[PDB]
This record gives sequence, C-alpha cells and structure tokens, in this order.
Amino acid sequence: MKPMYRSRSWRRKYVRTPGGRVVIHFERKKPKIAHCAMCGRPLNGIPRGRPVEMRKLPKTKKRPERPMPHLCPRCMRKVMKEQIRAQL
Amino acid sequence: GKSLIQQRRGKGSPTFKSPSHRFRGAVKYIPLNYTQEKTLRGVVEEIMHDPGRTAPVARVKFENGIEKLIIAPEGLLVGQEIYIGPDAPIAVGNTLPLAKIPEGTYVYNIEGIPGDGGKYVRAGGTYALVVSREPDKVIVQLPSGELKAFNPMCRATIGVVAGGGRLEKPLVKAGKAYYKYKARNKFWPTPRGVKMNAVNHPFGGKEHHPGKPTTTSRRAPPGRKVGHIAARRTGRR
Amino acid sequence: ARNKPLAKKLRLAKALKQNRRVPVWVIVKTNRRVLTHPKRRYWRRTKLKE
Amino acid sequence: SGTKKVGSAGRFGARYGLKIRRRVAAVEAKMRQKHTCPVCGRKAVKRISTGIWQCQKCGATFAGGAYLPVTPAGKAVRRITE
Amino acid sequence: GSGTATFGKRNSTPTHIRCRRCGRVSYNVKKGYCAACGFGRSRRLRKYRWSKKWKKKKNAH
Amino acid sequence: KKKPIKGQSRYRAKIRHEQKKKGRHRGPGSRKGKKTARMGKKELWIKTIRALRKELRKLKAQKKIDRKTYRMLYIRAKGGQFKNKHQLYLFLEEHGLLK
RNA sequence: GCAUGAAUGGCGUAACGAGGUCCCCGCUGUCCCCGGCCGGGGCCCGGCGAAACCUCUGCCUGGCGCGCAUGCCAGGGACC
RNA sequence: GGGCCAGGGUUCCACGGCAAUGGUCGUCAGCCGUGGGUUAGUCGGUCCUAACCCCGCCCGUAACUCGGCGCGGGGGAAAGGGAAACGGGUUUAUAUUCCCGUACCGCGGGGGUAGGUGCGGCAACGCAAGCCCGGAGGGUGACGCCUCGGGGUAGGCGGACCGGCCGAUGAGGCCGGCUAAGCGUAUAAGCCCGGGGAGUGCCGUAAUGGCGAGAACCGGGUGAAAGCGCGAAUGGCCCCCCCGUUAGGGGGGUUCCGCCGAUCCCUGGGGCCCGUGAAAAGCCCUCCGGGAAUUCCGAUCCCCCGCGACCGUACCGAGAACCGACACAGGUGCCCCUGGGUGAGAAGCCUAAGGCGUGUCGGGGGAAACCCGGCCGAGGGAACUCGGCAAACUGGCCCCGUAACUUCGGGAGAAGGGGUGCCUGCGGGUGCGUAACCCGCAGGUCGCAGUGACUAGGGGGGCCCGACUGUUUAAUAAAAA
RNA sequence: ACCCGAAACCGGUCGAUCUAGCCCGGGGCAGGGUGAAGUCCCUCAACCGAGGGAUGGAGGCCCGCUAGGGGUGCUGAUGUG
Ligand SMILES: [Zn+2]
Ligand SMILES: [Zn+2]
Ligand SMILES: [Zn+2]
Repeated sequence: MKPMYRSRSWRRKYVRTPGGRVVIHFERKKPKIAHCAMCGRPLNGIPRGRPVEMRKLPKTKKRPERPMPHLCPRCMRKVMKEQIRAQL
Repeated sequence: GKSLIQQRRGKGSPTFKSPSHRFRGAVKYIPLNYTQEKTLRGVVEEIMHDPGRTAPVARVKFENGIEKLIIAPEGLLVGQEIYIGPDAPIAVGNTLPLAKIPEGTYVYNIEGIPGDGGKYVRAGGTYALVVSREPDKVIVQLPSGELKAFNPMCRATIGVVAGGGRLEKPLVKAGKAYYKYKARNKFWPTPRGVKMNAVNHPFGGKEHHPGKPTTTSRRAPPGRKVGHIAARRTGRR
Repeated sequence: ARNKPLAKKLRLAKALKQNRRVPVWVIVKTNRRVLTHPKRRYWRRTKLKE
Repeated sequence: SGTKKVGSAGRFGARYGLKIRRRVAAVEAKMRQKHTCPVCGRKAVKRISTGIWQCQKCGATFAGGAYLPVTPAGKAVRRITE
Repeated sequence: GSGTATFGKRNSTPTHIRCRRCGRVSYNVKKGYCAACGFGRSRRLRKYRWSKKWKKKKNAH
Repeated sequence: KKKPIKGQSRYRAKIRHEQKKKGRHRGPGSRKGKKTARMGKKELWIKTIRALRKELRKLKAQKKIDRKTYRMLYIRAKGGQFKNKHQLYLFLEEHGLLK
C-alpha cells in the first residue's frame, strides 16, 4: 500500500468486488461524542460524524430542542435555577 | 584542549536548550495595576500537571475576564474562589501585599520587587515564613534558611506549594531517571572528569585521580572552575 | 519519483530528447568526420547531472 | 496479598536492594490507600497525578502532596490560617 | 560498517539541488542557500579570489 | 485455455479429526504445548463463573431457592467453592436448600 | 604486608554475566590411531578470458668474498 | 509471492535485428534501430500549523554576504490535521483519470415548501423548524503506555443440493455456486430521564465495584462498527448446444444449514507515571448586537439546471531498473499483507494459489592425491591441548520430587525419578446440541527405538571482579572499562 | 635559484544522506511461562488461631531462528573476495 495508507489514522477493510477482485477500502475515523461544558459527561441528541456527515443533516437533527444544548440536563437545570434565584 | 559540558551549554545548542514548548506556560501574577487599590475575585477551573515545574498548576478565571495560570497551593480545590488584592481575606490561595500578611504566616511566590510577577518560593513543597513587619521592609525566612527583606508592597500567596515529599521515594531505575531528565532536557547520563582524558578535563588522565587539589579559586577563568568552587571547607563535619 | 515537479520533469525531458544518435545524413554530409556527440547517455551507467 | 515483606515492591524480584525496596513498598502502601475526602468526608480519594487527588464519589479534585493528600506543612498552615 | 554498507543509505533527500540563479546543482535544499553563488543568502554573488571556478567559466585565468 | 486449479484434499485431516473426536491422537506423547497453553486459565474461569451465574439466576427465576440463599450461593460461586454446576447441585442437595 | 587499608572508599554479599579461573558426574574421533561414505572443487573436453609479479638468467660440495653465491675458484653431476 | 515510497528517468509497449554489451552461446534481452505510450471537481500537491527557518525595523561590528534580543510579516509535513466516487468494460502499452451504470462535494441560478406568524412529550427529547452582516462562548478537530470484557466483519472448516473433471460411468477427491460506493433503516455498551423508596442488607462484574449525596425493580431517550432493502443481474463465474473454411449465434444454472474466527473495525472497564503523552486551519451548535420583509421576505427540506483552474500519473520498486566504479551474496525496504496439515506458535517440515528453472557457462568420471561442507565409527574415555577448541550428552509435554545460601522476592525448569505410539470403548467440563475445544479412565496390540521425522536445556560444586537491565574502541580489544 | 619528495603551519570557505547528540511528527515487536500489589471465598474452633481454595495481571521479569536489532567462539570459508 501507499505510505499515506500505511498510517494507522486510516481504517482498512478488505472488500470483495462483484467482479471477484479483492480491494482495500480506506476510511477516516469518526469523531468522538460531544461532552458537557461543565461536568464533561456525554451529551444527548448530537450525532457523531465527520464535517461532511454533519453538513448532510438539517439543523434540528444535530442538537436537542431545549435551551443551552451545550450542557447536560442536570447542568442546564442548575444554571436556570441559579439565574432565576439571582434575579430575585 | 577541548570544551567542557558547562562551556558547551552556554552556546544554546539543542543538546542543552530547555524544551519550552511542551510546558503549560510561565506562571506570573496579573499586572500590578489591577491589584493595586482593588481586589479581584477569581474561580479555579482546572488543576493540571506541568511537565517541567515540580509543582502542579491551576487555571484561574477572574471576574474582569482575565484567564491566568498560577502555582497551585496544597489543598486548593477545583471550583473554589480566590482573591487577589489588599482587601483579600487571609486564606490559602489568596494573594496579598506583604504588608497585609500577619507574622508567622506561610507564603510562597513572593515578588522580588513589586510587580515583577513572583520569583521566590516556587518549587514544589516549599514555603517561607513571615517573621517581622515594618513600615519600610518585611522580613521573611526563605526555604534555604536565609532571612530576606522585601518591600512592603511585594505580593505573595498564602499557603504551601503542592507536591511536597517528592524525594521520599527513590527513583530506583536508570530508566526512571532517563524519563525524568528527558522531560526537561537535562544532561543525562553524566561522565566523570577523572575518567576523562587529559585533553578534556583538568582532572583527566590515564590514572583516575585528580592531579591537583579539587578546590578551585573564585578568580579562575572559564574552562577551569571544576570541582569545589571557592569552597569555604570540605569533608564531613 | 512518482511525484515530480514540473521544472524537474522538463529538465529530464530535455535530457531525454538530447540522448540520441547522430543522423546518417549528417555523417554523410561531414564525410565520416562527425560520428558522435558528447551528450550520449546510458541510463544505467552514466547518470544525469541532476 | 500473601507476601511477608516485599509488598508492592514484589514486582522488582531480587533487584535494587533491600533499603530501596522497603522504601518503595512503604510509600506505595501508604499512597494507594483510600483517603478521607475534604468535601464529602468519605474514604474515596485516589491520586490522579503527582500532587493531584480526586474523590471517586463526589468528584472533588484538589491539590496535595506528591504521595499523600496532606503534608505536615500543609496541615500546619491550614491550622494557622483556620 | 563505514564502507559499502554505509553507502547504501544514500536514498534520502539529496543535500544539493539545482539553483535557479547560477544553474548549478549546489542549492542546499534543507538550509535554503546555494553553496556556489550564495543564492538565498546574499543579494551579491559568492566570489572568492582564492577560487578559480568563476574564472574557468569564461576562460579568464 | 485456463487449467483448473488442483486443490489440496483434506480427506486425511477429516479422518484424523473423527478419530480425535472419538478419543484418539490425544495422549501425553502427542502434546507439545503447555497444559495451560492448551486450556488457558482466564477463559476457563470465565466459562465456569458465567455458567454458575446463569444457573443461579435460572434457579431464582424458577423460585427453587429464596433470595438469601441466592445471595449466599452467588458469594460462594464468586469465591470459587464450586468448580462446576454439578458440584453446585451437590451442595444444594447436601444442604437441602432446594425446594 | 619489597610496595594493603577505610568514599582515588574497607570488608561481606543473594540475584545477575557470550568476563578470568579450579574441580566432579555424564559425554564424546581431542587423543591411542586412524579407517570408510556423500555433495562441491581439484582432473579431462568445448567456450569467455585476466591479474599479482618479472635486470638477464637459473644444478651441487668445500672455499674466497660487504663475513649464509644458480652465475666467482677447484672439483662432482647432469640427453631434451 | 501481492502492493507501493524514496531513489533511477524511458529502463514501459509493439515491430524490425545481433557489429558491440550479457561471466559461455544466443534467433533472446533492462542491448541496437524505427515507431508509440502517462487523459482526474472526488487520488496526491495545492490549505493549516509543529520543531524550525527567512525578510524588514532595531542594536553591535572598521565593515559585511557577519552576530543578535524585541516588534511586524512570511514560510515550513506527497506517512501529522485536512470537502467530496464506487462497480463493470476498453488499449500492444493509461486508467478510482477513457466508455457505460449508479453517486457525492463546493459555488451560482430557477420553481416549490418549512419557518418570519408551527407543534408533540412531566422529562430525557422528536421534530424541515425563517434570510443577510459582525462578534462572543461551547463542542469537535485533539492525541501516552499496559491490560481485559462485549459486538461485528474478512478469512477458514464440515454437511446438503445443482453443473464439470478425475476416479472403475465403484467409494471418494477436486473446481464454480459472486455482490462496490451511495441512499433508507437501530440497537449494544456508555450516559441520561420519569416512577420507586431500601440495611440481622440487597444488586452486579472477567476483575475492580454501586447505594438516602437515592439501591433493587417497572417504563423510556440518545447513542458505533455492522446486518438488512434498492443499487443488482441485462453484470461477473461455471456448464451445455448449433454452426467451425474464415468469421459467429444461442440455452441453462448461480441455492441453504452448522461451527470456528482474527494481528482487521466498533465500544466500554481497570491499572501506571518524581515520565502527563502537539498546535492551527476547518466543521457543528448556542448566545449577543445590526439590517430587509406583508397583495412581502425566505431556508440546513424537495425537484431542476450551469460551472469547477494549475502540476504528478509509464515502469522497476530490487540475489539485473536505487546507492556501493558492476546484471556487486552488502545497504536502502521487509516498508505494508498472508490459504491447508502437524503443531502453543508469524517455529521447523510438507503442500494449495502465485512465481521461477536467470541467486545463469555447460559436458565427462569408481577420473586419483589433496581441500572445503556433511554422516558413521570396535575397545578406552580428555591419556590431546596454554585451555574439553571443536564435537558430543541432555532436550517438547504430564506427574512425583527438589539442596547450600538468601536482600524472603529468589535460587528453581536446582538436582533426581517415572510415563509418552496405534486401536476398541466409556466417563467429565462449557455448551440446546450426537456442533467445537479441552481434560481423564479400562482393555487390546506392534517395534531396538512412540516429543520415532521436524522442533527440542547437559548438569553440579569453589574462587576473583563488577550489584543488576544497559553502553563502548564502525574496520585485530565487549571487558574487571 | 640545477630538478623532484615531507610530515606539518596559516587564511577564507564546504559538509550531520555516514555517524554522535537533541527537537517535531510517525511505523513496529508470532507464541508461551512465571505470578507483585489489589479484591476475596470456605471449613473447624473462638480467649488465641489453624488449614484449604480462588481471582488479579506487575516487572528496564524468564524461554523463544516471529519480525527487528547485536556481534562471543570457531581465531571456520573468503582473504588479486
Ligand atoms: Zn453537565
Ligand atoms: Zn468526596
Ligand atoms: Zn547558485
């Protein structure tokens, strides 16, 4: 294989073609799941994908429909409560 | 003759240069104009391990929006609030001018002159003791045991540097020493002048003994100051 | 070798075009005086300057 | 877990000397215990890095000594400052 | 070692390549200057009176 | 023409496999690797403990044992008292914990 | 103690070593004492086809001699 | 053997040839002559930044093409980050580039629609969920070493069935029985969200473990590699028939079950650091201000249309295409990949595929002596020699057994002893299994020899030195240095 | 200064594709053994305790013609290779 494909950042898969040939398919690894900005636990409603896969989706299919989608529900509720109590 | 390791170090070659790109950054105080006459409150975001510091570092975000790196004192807690200024309370992790620090207190990261950013008591596990306070100077006992006078406006942090007791455990392995010294690019392993050649060291020779007394004068030229330099005495007392 | 810059490729092209024998009509015109030129090359023995 | 003397230093076999092995075993035995959390008061504190400790229950992260969460100097300064 | 087996490791990047100014294959590619005419290190040509190559170029020696 | 491939036959291998299944070609003089190499340790323990846990859960579901007995047998199985569920059932029969 | 000796360290030391050294069981062609067999060269035939080196030459005994001579003296022997 | 860097630069292909080259010959060739051959929006450069480098100002120098801190600018990876294509076919030589089929990405335009002005869930969340300019925040890009569980796929094995070959038109063996991107589709672990309210404690893992700071237990949300459907049987593969003077034309099938299973992918635990294992471009989301919009504005949603620049692309990739003066037993590159049996094994041996007979001078021969490499040797067993140099003994696995000393970890596989094949039949572990792997028992029997080839330690006791692993005189010293 | 020959000295430049050191970014090491910390279980007794059985995978650990790296002895072949 090429030296560029000898790197382990590529995923190698052996695939049999309909014509009976054996070929190697190379793919790039997916990014890891998003994490909360305050506690670091995994988030929900945000699909994992490379930039092309992310741009293949509409806006509402990438983040949950609730305030502060960058925080997990516990942190979001906590921040809302602190803001409300600070206002009074 | 040939050069010594100390002579070759002064030329700044990559064999002797510090790898100051894998470190977290310099640890200096915020500029003195913010601290003078005003007290700033910050929150500790994270505590990390600086590759070469011998002490953990911490990130502090201040209310004015400035993010800074500080030397974490022992017992510093993530998410806690700290204060810097003349009106700061006397607690671990708070920075105050030396005039407002009561006698008998443990301090670290003391500015040599007001506003330099901190120069003294920065290694892990070290602290200094405030001895006396005067309108013109403040006396502190340093880790080396010397009593030093500082300007009353010099800033210091209350507490003890985290990471003490590091020398309690032996290094055991040459591999452990290799990793420890490679982390900061210190010359390791080290050779011996007696086993060097005569062309290389003042002590070099076929017989592995120093041909002259090992106490060298303070007035010796470069390339000669080896062994015990300007030693007041030698041996075990 | 697989990846080549254009300028180096053009220089190699010039060398390849240079490497050829003297025309028979040139030999006839010169009356067996001009038989060869100093730019003849064998790819495995005499190497290029670049 | 069944060794008379070597303890944690049993991985070294018959190397590095009696004094070094004893010191390593003692330091590691004292370090790898569970320590009381300054926040939640429960024995769930483990060393994350050199001088950094974290509680496994409430997640509190703090800075301490190289091999112990609290050193004598830290205890003295905490007592002085109250 | 140090001989025939050593000479087999000459398959890396060449030290010198062609120079755009003087036309000779003397351009230090890694450092970025010409060892013959000084291109990339000086605006003026690299001429030394102990050297006879520039005179040889025009048969002036 | 394209000549057909002369494949390698496995008739003798199949015959030997059948004999080994019956019990032949298995003596101490036919072994080259260590006993643990032939039947490793962590995998054997995993198989045994998973079988024991599955059997205990099956018994609890069928209600042949109570919750306290299930807990005690779970602790014993983790401790390694039983080398197989035959020994587990022997223990149950001996102590009369099965209803 | 010609002329050891305490961090140019003294003594001891488990484990370790292609380090030097002595002994024991076992083993053997190391040896007594060498003999068979195999493959490749060597050898012959058909081809390609050099180099190191070369004052000219080229037999001995006893001698003279710059003191150990193919070449000189007296003898001996010798077909190519 | 297959693929492909650096380096080489036409050595690649066809035709026509043997004056020279090729360790011999040659009708052959990496040789000579004559004609050809490298086709990209998707592959790589081009973009980002790392170590680092350069230019301008400034300072020093008699001075500079010389030395230098700080400010401003730029560069810097063909194996780091990084938009988008995969089958079949075609040529003597190119193909992810040409032709056919089916797609994707970026920019711009046209027609609709969602939204501007909309809903379902207690919630986690499900949703097409307004346009343009500027800014901020979060996430991703973005990372070490050791180790284990779970899911999956290549590949392999056994059986049934349909064609073909071999075999005796017996038994049996062998061959073919294939499925790309793209599009649609969802669960596992992990993490959450409602209900619930425990301890003379319950729950769970391979293991560590979790619980009033909220456990068992009942529901749900989000979330990978894969599988499945279209693509796709008009394609590829195998077989059969008619025409066969050249040239061609048609007919059949391409289906299931079970087991093993990766060093190839996905996903979670745990452990270690006096060692902490990159940055930026880019992309997604949210939030702030500002602007246009009502017989109007307008998409991240659907349909259609147009455009997409420059350079590399042949070939070897090495016991003849690179470096070493060579068709050099070296080095670069073994840099990436591996069917069946025996076997712990990527060991040795045999063998399938693929390749080769070019690690290129041939012929003769009891055709010797002698040399190099190998096998055997009666009786003795180191008497050889500076010295057991060399050679020889032992050898795998199972079960008994194991000393002085000791830093209590070791020494240790100490030492030493017994067994090992084949056949017949039972028992056990995990398992739904009479699938697969592994562990025992009884009996019969053959040889000089049963780890029968291959693979495969000889051992013990004193003394000196250095604690150990490690390093060294590349090319006479590997050591106590 | 009849002609040739030195080891050496001095100036300015050229080299880290060999090799030495260090920095940034990457690729690799079949199979087997031993069994440290840690986490435990069971039995008999109970004033002491004694015995047995697991799990766990650490090591500049061990065997190893895996790959790769090194170069002890034969002072072996070769030594106009
Ligand atoms: Zn959160
Ligand atoms: Zn806590
Ligand atoms: Zn130039």
